[PDB]
Amino acid sequence: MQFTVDPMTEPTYLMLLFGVFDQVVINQPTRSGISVAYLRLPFASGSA
Amino acid sequence: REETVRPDLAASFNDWTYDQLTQPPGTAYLPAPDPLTGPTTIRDKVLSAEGEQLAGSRPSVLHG
Repeated sequence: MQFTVDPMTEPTYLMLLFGVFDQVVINQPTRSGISVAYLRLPFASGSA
Repeated sequence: REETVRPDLAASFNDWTYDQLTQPPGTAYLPAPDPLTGPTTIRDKVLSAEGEQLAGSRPSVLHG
């Protein structure tokens, strides 16, 4: 995608946001045995 | 008391080999299991490659 914004006089950013899910499961199976598994979707951050 | 001196320790006096000595106790040799067959080894390569980032683990049999 591409934008055509009004020209300002000093440089700016473009805060683009992508709607994703961002989920956390967390379980305690044993005393002092805490463990999570993060999974955000589609822009996952855990590949091989 | 000197009637029971077990007379093949006196034969090899100061020359005792391994079968005449009291050893520290311990079991025989069992081979080490395959670390591929660990409970969380392959599934960490599968659940992460689905897109997850993992952190956390279950304590061992010794609880540490």
